[PDB]
Parts: sequence; C-alpha cells; structure tokens
Amino acid sequence: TAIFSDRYKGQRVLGKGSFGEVILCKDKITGQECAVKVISKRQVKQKTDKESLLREVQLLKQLDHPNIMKLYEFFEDKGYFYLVGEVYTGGELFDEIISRKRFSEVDAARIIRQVLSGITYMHKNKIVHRDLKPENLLLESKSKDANIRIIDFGLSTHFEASKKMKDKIGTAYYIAPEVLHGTYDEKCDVWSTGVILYILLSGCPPFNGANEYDILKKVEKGKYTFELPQWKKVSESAKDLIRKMLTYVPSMRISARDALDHEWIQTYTKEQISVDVPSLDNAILNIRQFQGTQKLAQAALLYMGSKLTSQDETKELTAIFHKMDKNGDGQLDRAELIEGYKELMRMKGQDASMLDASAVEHEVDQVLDAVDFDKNGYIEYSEFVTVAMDRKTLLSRERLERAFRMFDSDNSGKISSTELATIFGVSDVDSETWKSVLSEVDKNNDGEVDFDEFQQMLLKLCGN
Ligand SMILES: CC(C)(C)n1nc(-c2ccc3ccccc3n2)c(C(N)=O)c1N
Repeated sequence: TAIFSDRYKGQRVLGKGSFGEVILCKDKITGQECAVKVISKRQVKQKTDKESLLREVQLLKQLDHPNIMKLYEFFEDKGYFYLVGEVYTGGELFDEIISRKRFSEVDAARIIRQVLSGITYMHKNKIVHRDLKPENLLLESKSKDANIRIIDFGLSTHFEASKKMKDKIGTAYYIAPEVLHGTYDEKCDVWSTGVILYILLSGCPPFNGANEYDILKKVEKGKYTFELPQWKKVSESAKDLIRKMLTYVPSMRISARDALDHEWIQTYTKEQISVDVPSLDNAILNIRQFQGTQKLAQAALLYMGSKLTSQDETKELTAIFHKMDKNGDGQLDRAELIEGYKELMRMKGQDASMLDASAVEHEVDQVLDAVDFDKNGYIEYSEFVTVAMDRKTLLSRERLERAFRMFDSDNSGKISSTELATIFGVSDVDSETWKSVLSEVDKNNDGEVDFDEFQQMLLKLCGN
C-alpha cells in the first residue's frame, strides 16, 4: 500500500467542499503542488463497494479535458480517502462574475459552452456529476480569460452526500426533478446546467422559495417562467436553449452534446460578431445579491458549527490533560501537550489539516510561541487549551464578519428583518425560532440588527 503522507506534505487549507476538506499539498520530492480532497470515512458513507470505487478512480485518472479537474492520485487508509488533483487558483465562477462591471450574453455563452464541453466529454465516458452547481465551477487562474474546471465529477456515485444544512446550502436550486424521485441518468447534468444558465442571464433561480423544502416543491413541479423584466433584454435563442435544458421528462431534454450545437451557443461564442450585445446590468446585481446571501447563510452555519465543535474539543482536551497531569499541579511539558493533542485528533478526526505528526507538532509550537512569553519545561495546560481553540475558530468568526460586511453592500452597518428572513430561510432556521432569539438579544429592536446583535443571535441558536 502507498501512504499519502509519505509522498505529500500539507501546506495550507484551501477550503471545504462536498465530502470534505481540500488541502493544498506538496510532493516531498518533486515539489509538485496539488489540491487534495480528504474524505473522512466516518462522516461520509460509501454507496458502492471498494472494487467499484477503485475502477472509477482508475478511469478518472486517464481522462483529460480542459474543463474537467484533473485527478492525479488516489489513496486510502484506515480513516480516509485522499483524492489528489490539480490545484486551481481563480476561485468560484460566481465570485469572479460579481467583481465585473459588464456581463453580456457573449460572456454567458462562453461560460456555458465550457461547461457543456466538459459535461459532453464526461457523459461519453459514462460519468455523471449529479450535483452540478456554481460552486463546482472553478476558474483555472485569476486571469480574466481563465478556463472553467468542473470539480467533483463522479464522486456522487460513490459517496453519500451530507444531510447537514451547512453542507447542502444552495443544493436545492440545481438538482433535477428525476434525482429527487430516484430514477436518473446523465440528463440530470443538462438540467443543472440549464438552471445555471437561467441564473447567468437573469440573476435569479428559476425555482425559488423561502426554505429548502419550498424550493424542492417548485423543482418537483417543474414550472418556471421568463416574466422577470430583465428577460426582455435576452435573446429568444437563449430562452430556447433554456427550455430545452429545463425539459421535465429526461428522454425529451436536450443532450449536452446537442446543446453545444444549439443556435445560441453557435451565435454568441463567435469571438468577433457583436450583432447586438448589451450588458445585463440587472442580472449582475441580482447575482451579487444572490451570492452575498448564500455566502452569509453558509458562514452563519459554519460559525455555529465551529462554536459547537469548540465546546466539544475544549472539554475533551481539558479532560485529556487533566488525566495526563499526574502531579495535579496543572502543568505539562511539550511532549505531553503534543501527546494529548494527538490523542484528541485520534478521537476528533475533523482535522484534515493535521495530516501527520509533523502537522501537530507545528500547531502545538504555534501555540507555545503564542503563550505570550516562554518558560520551557512546565506549561499551564489551561491556557494552551484556550489559545489552541481560539485558533481553530478564527477562520470561521473572521469569515462571519467578512460575509456580513459583504452582504451589507450599502455599508449601512445593519441588516433588516426582511433580510434576516431571507438569510435564515436559506440557512433553514425556523422563523419562530430566530425571532424569539432576537427578542432576547435586544428587547427594543426596530427591525434591524448590527453585526454584534446578529452574532449574538447565532450564539443563542447554537445553545449558547
Ligand atoms: C477550496 C476549493 C475552492 C473548494 N477547491 N476545491 C478543489 C477541489 C475540489 C474537489 C476535488 C476532488 C478531488 C481532488 C481535488 C479536489 N479539489 C480545488 C482545487 N482542486 O483547486 C479547490 N480550489
């Protein structure tokens, strides 16, 4: 057996995706950088058997297309799967789109042509994505002209998706109705693409509602419309492609390959001809609102989740250190701190950033440096615990504030109760529950909260 950490060292965390964390890693010999998705066997159940997973992996490694993330290697130990792929640095498509001041049907067609081209290739090799959405579209690099790379093609077949809301935010909008009912094939990827296109040209989901379940009720019915004012600025051709992608009965829905030949793709991807090409201003602003809402809901859930974890780990670490403290004096040396923190990791296993003993020792050392000023030999286990854990939550509280500021586009310092309803609907926190909480934070509020109040609401909503 090949051992992942014998070949790769973790450099830093890139982000969190479907099925687990993605870590930027480096080959210890060749210096090659790679993005490694680390799938925790305890958090993510397998749908297929080992034999079937190894065959898919072997096939995925041999496929190459400019719009599909490249998979290089695959490893498995006792606790995890490690999927080693190429690293891309351009970020999510929609986060790039919202930074633009101009965006036209030509831009949307360039985008969707890449996606269809990647999908067409994968379907020829009988691989289905199933969970296609804007988050799965990454830009190769931060350059303006960057290609799209679809991530996670094929994983849904072998791993069961999380039922935690923090993991399924913005999933409901894109799922094909046949996937909900159980009989699906590769045409589900065209539907998801169709939803994405609708969003690109209007900035609003064709199937929408106040919570995950209302969205699904709309998807399952299959009915949508083009009556938004900003569709008047959109070519008839584009709407026609959309109708064909969003056709309810999958045998009647256009194939990926045929969608590539559609008049709209043929017309608006000719690099020269701007026969009539206005900028879709309302769309871009709707997308910016959509995206800020999604990101703030997501950051709010991860904030709560991080706060629940830190309650768990603080108490567990303290009990581990307490038992290691044979003196009873409350002190421990470095190796013991390392030993208990590893004992924590052995139990916790939510920390893919700590891929080997080398990772642990350095985290401990960051904290021993952090104990303000240093006496070597006898360390107050109590303070190390506070600092180790504050460290763990940083990314998530800091991210929460950032996302609040980004959602507050007029810099008003506040979010309205109408806005709270939209955020909490997307986060799937019941309506009665969040108002009761507000009422307790600020008994006099007048339909808006500042950042501190919102944060206090989140703490109450996770039992603090
Ligand atoms: C941190 C975010 C933006 C969510 N991310 N995710 C990936 C990614 C996503 C899925 C992967 C599956 C197998 C191997 C590598 C994978 N890498 C990835 C990448 N490969 O560059 C990247 N930048």
